[PDB]
Amino acid sequence: DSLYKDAMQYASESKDTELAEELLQWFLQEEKRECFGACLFTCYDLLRPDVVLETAWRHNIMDFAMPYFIQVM
Amino acid sequence: DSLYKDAMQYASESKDTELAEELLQWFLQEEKRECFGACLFTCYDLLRPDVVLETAWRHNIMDFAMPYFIQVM
Amino acid sequence: GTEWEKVAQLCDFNPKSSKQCKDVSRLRSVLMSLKQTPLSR
Repeated sequence: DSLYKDAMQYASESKDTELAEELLQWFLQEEKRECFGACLFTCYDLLRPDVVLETAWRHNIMDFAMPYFIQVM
Repeated sequence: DSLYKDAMQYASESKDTELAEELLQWFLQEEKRECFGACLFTCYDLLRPDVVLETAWRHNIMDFAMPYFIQVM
Repeated sequence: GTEWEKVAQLCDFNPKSSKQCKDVSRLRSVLMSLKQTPLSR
């Protein structure tokens, strides 16, 4: 039920790995790219941009998500 | 004759520089960009990504070659 | 999608290539090949 940017807060405060990546992949299996960049920026300290770029660009979606990679740069 | 990913093996095992770059440029002068990423991954330790990506994208036909740069990152 | 299958059939960077020198760049290439493997459909 808490799909309006609430479970992202739990994943961020969890401070664990391999948790936010599942939410990112679910945001791509179903058309929910409107919150992909938000989930990236919130859980930046727990994600790996190298695989995030691949998953977001080549895997199952042609998404840009440029400000995230700008912050990475 | 060995254009089906065989001379690439010789160029990779040669362990020399300025050898696979000629094959990469030949894969761009002629429409053979399908094996460009394979040649990049086989000769990963012998190529320079900074000029490889430029030659593959701006200098010649708009090939993506993104997984190579992703592994570089 | 068939182009990726053709690239795999031509130059599949199988982990069997570990018989060569254990270079860090070759390990990174093997990891990238393992990450690209699920893309075959």
